[PDB]
Amino acid sequence: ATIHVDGKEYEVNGADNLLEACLSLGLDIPYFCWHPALGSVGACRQCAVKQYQNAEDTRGRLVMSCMTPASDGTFISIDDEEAKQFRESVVEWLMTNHPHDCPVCEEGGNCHLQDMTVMTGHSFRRYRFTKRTHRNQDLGPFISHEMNRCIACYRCVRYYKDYAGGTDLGVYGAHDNVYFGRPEDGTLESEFSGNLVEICPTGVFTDKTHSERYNRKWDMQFAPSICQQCSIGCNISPGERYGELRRIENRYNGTVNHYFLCDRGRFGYGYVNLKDRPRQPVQRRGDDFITLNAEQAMQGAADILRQSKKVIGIGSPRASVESNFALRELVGEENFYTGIAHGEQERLQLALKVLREGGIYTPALREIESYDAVLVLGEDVTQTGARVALAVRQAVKGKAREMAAAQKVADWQIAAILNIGQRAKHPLFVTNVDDTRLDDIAAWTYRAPVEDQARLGFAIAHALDNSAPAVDGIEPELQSKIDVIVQALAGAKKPLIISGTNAGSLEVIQAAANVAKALKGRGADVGITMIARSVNSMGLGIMGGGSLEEALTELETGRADAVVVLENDLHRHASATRVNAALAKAPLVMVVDHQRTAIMENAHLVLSAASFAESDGTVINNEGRAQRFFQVYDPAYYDSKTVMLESWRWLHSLHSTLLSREVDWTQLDHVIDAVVAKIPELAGIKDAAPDATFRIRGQKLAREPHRYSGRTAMRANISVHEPRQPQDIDTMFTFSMEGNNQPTAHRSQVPFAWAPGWNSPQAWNKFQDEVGGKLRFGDPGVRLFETSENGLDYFTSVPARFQPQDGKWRIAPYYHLFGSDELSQRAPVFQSRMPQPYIKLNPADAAKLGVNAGTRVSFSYDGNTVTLPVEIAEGLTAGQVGLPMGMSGIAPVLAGAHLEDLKEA
Amino acid sequence: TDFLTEAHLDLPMEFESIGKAGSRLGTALAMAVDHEINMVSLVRNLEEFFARESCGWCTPCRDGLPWSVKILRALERGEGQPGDIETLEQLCRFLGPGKTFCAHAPGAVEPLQSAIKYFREEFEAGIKQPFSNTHLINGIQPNLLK
Amino acid sequence: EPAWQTRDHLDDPVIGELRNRFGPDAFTVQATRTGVPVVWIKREQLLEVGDFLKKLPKPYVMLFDLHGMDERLRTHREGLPAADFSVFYHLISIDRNRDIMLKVALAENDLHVPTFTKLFPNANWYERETWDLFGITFDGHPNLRRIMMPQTWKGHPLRKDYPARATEFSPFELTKAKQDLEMEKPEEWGMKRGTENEDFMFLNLGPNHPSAHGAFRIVLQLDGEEIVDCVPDIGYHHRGAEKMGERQSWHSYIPYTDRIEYLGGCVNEMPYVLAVEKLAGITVPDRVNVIRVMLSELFRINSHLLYISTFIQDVGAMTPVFFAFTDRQKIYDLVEAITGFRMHPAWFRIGGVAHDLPRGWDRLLREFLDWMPKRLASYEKAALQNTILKGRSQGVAAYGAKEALEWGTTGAGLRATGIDFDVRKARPYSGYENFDFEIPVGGGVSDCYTRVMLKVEELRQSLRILEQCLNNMPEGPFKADHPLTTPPPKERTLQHIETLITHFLQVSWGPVMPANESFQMIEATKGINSYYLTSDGSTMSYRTRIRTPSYAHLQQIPAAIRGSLVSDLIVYLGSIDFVMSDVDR
Ligand code: SF4
Ligand code: SF4
Ligand code: SF4
Ligand code: SF4
Ligand code: FES
Ligand SMILES: [Ca+2]
Repeated sequence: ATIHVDGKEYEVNGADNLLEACLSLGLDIPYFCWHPALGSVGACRQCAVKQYQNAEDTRGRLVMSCMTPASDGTFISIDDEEAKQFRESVVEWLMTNHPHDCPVCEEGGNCHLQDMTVMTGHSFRRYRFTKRTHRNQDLGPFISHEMNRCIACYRCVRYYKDYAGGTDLGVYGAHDNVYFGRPEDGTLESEFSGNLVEICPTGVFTDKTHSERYNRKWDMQFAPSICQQCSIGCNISPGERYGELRRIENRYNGTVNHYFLCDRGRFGYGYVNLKDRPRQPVQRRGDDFITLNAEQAMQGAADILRQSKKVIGIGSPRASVESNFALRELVGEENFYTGIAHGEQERLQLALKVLREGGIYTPALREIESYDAVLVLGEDVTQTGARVALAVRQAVKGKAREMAAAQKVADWQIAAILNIGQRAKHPLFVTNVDDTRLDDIAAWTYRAPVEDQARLGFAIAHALDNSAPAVDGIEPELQSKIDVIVQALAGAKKPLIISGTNAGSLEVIQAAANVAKALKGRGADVGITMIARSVNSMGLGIMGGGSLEEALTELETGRADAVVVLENDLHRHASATRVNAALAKAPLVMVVDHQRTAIMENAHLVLSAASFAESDGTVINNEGRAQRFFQVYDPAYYDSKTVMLESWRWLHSLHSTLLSREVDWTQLDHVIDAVVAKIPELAGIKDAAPDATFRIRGQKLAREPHRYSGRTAMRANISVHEPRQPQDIDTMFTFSMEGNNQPTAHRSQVPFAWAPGWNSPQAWNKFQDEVGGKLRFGDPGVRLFETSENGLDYFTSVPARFQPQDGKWRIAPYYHLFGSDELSQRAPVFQSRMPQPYIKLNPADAAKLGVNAGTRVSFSYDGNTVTLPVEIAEGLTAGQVGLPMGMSGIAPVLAGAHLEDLKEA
Repeated sequence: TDFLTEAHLDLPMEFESIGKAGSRLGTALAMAVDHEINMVSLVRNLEEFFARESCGWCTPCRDGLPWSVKILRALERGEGQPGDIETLEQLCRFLGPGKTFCAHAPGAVEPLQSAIKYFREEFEAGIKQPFSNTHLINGIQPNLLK
Repeated sequence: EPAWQTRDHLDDPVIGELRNRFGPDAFTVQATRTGVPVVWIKREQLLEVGDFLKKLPKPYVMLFDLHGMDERLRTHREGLPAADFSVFYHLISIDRNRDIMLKVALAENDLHVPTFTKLFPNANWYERETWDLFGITFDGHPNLRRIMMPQTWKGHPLRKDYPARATEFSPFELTKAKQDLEMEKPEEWGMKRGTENEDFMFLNLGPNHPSAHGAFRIVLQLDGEEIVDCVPDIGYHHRGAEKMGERQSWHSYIPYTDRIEYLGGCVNEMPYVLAVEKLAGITVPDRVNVIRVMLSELFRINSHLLYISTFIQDVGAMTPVFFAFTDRQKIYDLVEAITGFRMHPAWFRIGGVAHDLPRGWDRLLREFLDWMPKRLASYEKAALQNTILKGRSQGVAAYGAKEALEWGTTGAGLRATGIDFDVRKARPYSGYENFDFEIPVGGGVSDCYTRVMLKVEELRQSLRILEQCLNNMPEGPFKADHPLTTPPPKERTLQHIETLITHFLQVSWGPVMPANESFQMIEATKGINSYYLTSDGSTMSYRTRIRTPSYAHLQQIPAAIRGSLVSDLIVYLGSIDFVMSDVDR
């Protein structure tokens, strides 16, 4: 199209509204109620521009730019006096009841309302009457509530209800007494309640975890990183102050996690600030855990490895590509073992084979929202890959969007979208051992054991295409439901099959692969998504290695007398007794870790590794996209005796000391080159981010904002002499003010969004090419593998029915967003949000044992009896028993396994 | 709807006839205000009804009708200050058809602008004290604006 | 029309003359808020344009400024030629009372500009500073070496890709530079005749000095007592003020403007806040102008008292320094009452001053106005009419109007030559039109004694301005009614949410100046001071250029001292009224 803004010609998209078209061009228009993801409602009355009918018009007409489409030849004015007077008046009306709270408000310096008050030029108050006040509700441990600061812009209710699909946040009252919150006191039950701290333009919803140890946005040292709490790999901005990780802000990625994270990845960062973490290397001599610096620890470790007959290495899916590869070089690729069990590794390798050899295009997380039918097989998406569940909700509302678009309604008229789309929505068929959080919008939910879920998928694949292996033993009404699912998937333009490794069944993955292949063979634009468990599970699968059982047999037989455990607690993937016995038999245990685990008591040496906040590296997400995360802060800047190095740095210097008897603290780009030389299937991680020589017109990228304060006084209590600015030889970033964070800088790794006049999270509008689109100069991250030309073949191994045998109980995994990822359970703010460990039972099974709800029953697995209180699950099937995966004592490896001696305590 | 005077009484009740008369036909159920009822209290009650019964969706009506209500409350008690009638005109100009989300607020401030246009002398009688928005802070010299 | 409006100055006669001479497509006129016509000239035509402006019927006789600009990080460059770097030349025509700003665009690979020293001889130090801080090489320069940093310095500090903060102190660098000092060849400095007459004695006059003007070094070559050649080595007072201007906000840079000429104070604050108000669109009220003029005149009297006392001490009389410092203590009592600080008050603000005047300032001003003139007459009769002082001063280091124009000499040295050019009259700023004061001028020779007597007369006129200000007091605000007045008035901040929001964002992120270019030129205590500010639309200055007169005066030091004595050199240094912070900044 063509618009005339103050006489200047501009070329914009004709389908866009005028506010987003003018914001894409860099023009500044105040706005509150419009969000790029939530659509438009036109409440705040802030985006007024004067539109003219033709080229020569004097009076014009004041119009709302978030309702006005950017049609061809549209003449508007922004800076003329009438529009500025109206926008200043609207800001003034918002400022009548606003509390005098900016010094004691967590949004100060990060406030959209402050930015728009300053931008409109309104600074003189002529209101002398009283201001309305509101009582503050309790929203739980994550979100702090303060309703005095609200401007009634309706963004919270729009996001939480329409977008996030929540049910316990609403607007109450009329006129100026509108109240936004829950009907009563309680925790916000949505898994994406944390995004309200960025959706809300004011300080109504604030980060309570940040509020405990609060600092302003200009004082925060930011870095671009990847969230380490599940396999989705949402881009984040961890920001620190005074040596502790303070906040996790959302980092815009137009491909993955544009405006939204989940609650686990926003509030589960508290394990970094734990005081029991190893900070210096520790050697156990006799029973004395003495403390070394880096050099003597490396020398002694290299010696004690040098007179050992065989050294094995147990990596982890928590660790990065570089650290696992450095361990692989240290011990040799024959003696390198992945830290996961055999069944988990089999499921992970099958998921990788489906992704990179199945011939079906795996979609990006932003691209999930543009699919017409979703079949989720076996994966509890909301509890394991929650952001994928949010994107699935968007794809389900896509039917209402399409129905509105068929009747001359644009995509930003979300009110008309919901008016036309009353209750019609895209088909969603979720399958699990119990009820999920997607069942409120799902067209069908199938509660069945994982064998029966796999059989459902196999029957769907056979009904879609007769070349798939058939299933015998389908009940007729279940067959009618298969026909309904097949009719929904066949009529869809873009179907999407979502599975993963969390179900604990290979056959569900095989069934999802066969459904995707059958839909591909009909000519549909089918996509397949696979949810892995940990942050770098796909990278560990691509790198490969032996399973944990092989390493345990090597330690127990005596062929290996030296074990190097990299960032693995070893109890989540194997039984505790076997791991403890194997590590007790081994005369040399060396744990390279950043979290105090149970295996460090048996460890002979502990290398204090760094977490994601104090290290760089590359992680591969569930879609196969390599993503680089950078160090946020130097740990030794505040505590000089802290020796907390990168895991790959520790292992590379250990290998160098073992070989040539000197320490070699390498550079990250050297390890990247070693990975892309030794491992050609990981050769794409070089393009994930540019190397340390990357500059923007000669200068590096600044970690901290321009107004970083206190630099001559933040360490003055230790010494009045200012220390060294920490030098970053690994990355293109600097630990200082002196860098570049321009929105027009030719770069993709943006540490934080800030623009002059835009201090809120709305500065991402300045950092994007067009608002709500991609990051300018491309989104960061690169896919490792392309879609294969030829696919796989149909998996003929159709599993049998689940037969409940007496005395044996099938463990059904019940994942929790707060409690399954180990590092998140380490966080102290998650210990109040997580539920108490309850064992889930069928009513028929509870009647058979004669136990009621809440009774403590004991069960013995691997020779250890543990007691749990019983919760009655109606959606479970008979012969199964529900257990919470990931909690203390209940490893996620227990999923899909039998359980013995289920009796009342 | 807008208030009208005795000069507008000799005018037929149609749609277009009241269209250029500066008012609306409405429901054609008129109400007469005599000399005993002061227009300040009447406009205060009208705006109080239109503010407590507004829907509160969009910013200008929701956050400006209470401002006009408080201004009229001050003018009732004689606590008006210089900068109140101009505030009423600015609010009415910024509350026109399409300036708000719907037409409830233009109908809300039609009586306000009508009583301003025809009975401005009854509203200026409520302005008695000078404009004092700030209070003196001991230790800080105020900026004497001119 | 506001005085801060963005103008292109296409109606200026110089633009029409350039169009008629070089053609309508030889240059690009930029619309700025500097108040001067800014013309982008091609690099090859720079010398031709300089000669054409030098040979006009009313020529541009003074090169006011010459420096560089790193344009790589500048985003808002609409209507501008493509430049990674640029070199700007500010030229002044006194006869027209006009000035032009030529700008030469460059590229990152070819940073080679023709030298300007053949047209204006005072371009030598400016081009040495531009090469030192920006790496821009000037072809044809006679001696293009570093002037602010040591010769063994890696990098050019004013480039955008240079780390502004201090690097770590190392004792090895200290020992290496001490070795350089101990083993510190009269050929690398441009000197000739390395003791060819068997009497060419070499001495070092600095760098440490028993004087308040600062620290700097001159290497003197003498035939007996006669100076034959002198190479001044400056940069012993470099503080990175412009690099700090790129590192502080628009509001938190005012203390750094205070220490540019540390005897000036509010006089140094004045052009910076006026230029930021040009960038912000702020027209301050008349009471603000009156207050700022009062404090500028008080600090001018303070600086002139220090200069006269220092000159009299340099000649040899040691009592008037004690008496003039007692008078300076009276001025400091008044300034302490008004602002709360003696020498660096940091009191001017964007859009006004920090606080209102305290209740009782007029009593101290009346005390000082009664105290001062009798002491001034005592100073004159006791030392300034002494014939020994006159013999030490008169006819020593003299120059005419041509030498003052060709070296960019401004202030008392310029007006001692008969050139009646004062900024407070020629280009009146901050309400100086409302005060009745005279401009003292010389007879045509700028001696040491003539400059000292002109500074005495300037002190008398500043006292007259203070009397006229004390008699007539306007009443009103001490801060402007603009949304960009930084900070807002304090009581409204303490009890109004809009004012609190504006204060919160202005004192933390900074005020956002829209992307423009501003320039303010004022009459400093020591000459003509100027702030040239480029905003990229951010809360910090994209470029801060400070032109100081002491730079030009120290560049004129070798031109007027050849063939004189060392005592004449000491008297000349004492009679310039310079400080080393002004030169090096
Ligand atoms: S929400 Fe914004 S405007 Fe309101 S008190 Fe907080 S920082 Fe100030
Ligand atoms: S609570 Fe926040 S997001 Fe919700 S209406 Fe109020 S200002 Fe808007
Ligand atoms: S969905 Fe996974 S990767 Fe994304 S924020 Fe949540 S825990 Fe982190
Ligand atoms: S003008 Fe209408 S939509 Fe707006 S708040 Fe008032 S009653 Fe509601
Ligand atoms: S952004 Fe358009 S009215 Fe709210
Ligand atoms: Ca690092």
